[PDB]
Amino acid sequence: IWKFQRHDLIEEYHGRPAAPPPFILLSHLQLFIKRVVLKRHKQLKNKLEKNEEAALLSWEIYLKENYLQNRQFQQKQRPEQKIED
Amino acid sequence: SVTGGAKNFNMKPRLKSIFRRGLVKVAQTTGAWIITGGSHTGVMKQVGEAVRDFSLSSSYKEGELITIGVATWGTVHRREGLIHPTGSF
Repeated sequence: IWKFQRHDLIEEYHGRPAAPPPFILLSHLQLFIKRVVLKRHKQLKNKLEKNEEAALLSWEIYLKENYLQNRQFQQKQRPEQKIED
Repeated sequence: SVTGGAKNFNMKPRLKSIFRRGLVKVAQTTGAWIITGGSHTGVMKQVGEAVRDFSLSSSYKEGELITIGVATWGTVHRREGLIHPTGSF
């Protein structure tokens, strides 16, 4: 439960500007004037290159079939399976 | 040395499964030399694909399953670009 609880704190501090709060007004002014005139950070959510994503998904779909054989093979070693055979 | 049908080749999925694991598994351990016809069609395409994805999935492993293809010089499509009189390095 603690390890699951760990994440959102790191999230909230990752999003926060760097100043201690007597100087956080220096951060608030620039962001407020940038949102006055007219997006996550790219370390937690990024839209990859299409050409890159094709290679990544092909690597993934390779690895799945390597998982499945070990899954069904160790499923063949339960004793109820042996009695049925 | 694997040989098969080039232009008009059809296979059931069970036959396809052996190329992915049986040929690659017995090629990759012994340090084989897969020699085949050099063509993009049919069975040679199946060997060409099934040896490529192993090299990607190897995760920067040392060594590559070396593959040598032999085809006739006559039935090549764009070979006029290949003839360079000097050493085409």
